[PDB]
Amino acid sequence: KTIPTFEPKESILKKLEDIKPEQVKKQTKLFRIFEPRQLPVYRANGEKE
Amino acid sequence: LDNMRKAGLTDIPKMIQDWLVDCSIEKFPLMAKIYSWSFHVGFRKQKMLDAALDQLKTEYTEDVDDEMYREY
Repeated sequence: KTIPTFEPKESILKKLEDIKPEQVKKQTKLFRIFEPRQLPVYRANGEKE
Repeated sequence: LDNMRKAGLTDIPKMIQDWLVDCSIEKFPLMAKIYSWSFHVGFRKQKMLDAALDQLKTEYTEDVDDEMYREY
């Protein structure tokens, strides 16, 4: 038969004896937010160079 | 008292009928006499499936209020 589920709102509590320190953050690539790109160019009349 | 007259009991529902006019403690051991004598009919020995069918077949729904189950 069916039984309805019931998920209570709970968290995971730890004692003070085991709280691990956080990992040391180091980076492996440069922080890039811009990249180059090859676009065509047009002259003053409207034609393509 | 009208379910006890379909079964055929016609003189046990006359003592409860004649006690309700007074509602007195001085005639109440007559009303506990009938409650004590009813257990001497006998045991209801049945098959195990036939006596555990209304117990093990229930209707569980999700239309309860979940706000009342968090406090419970």
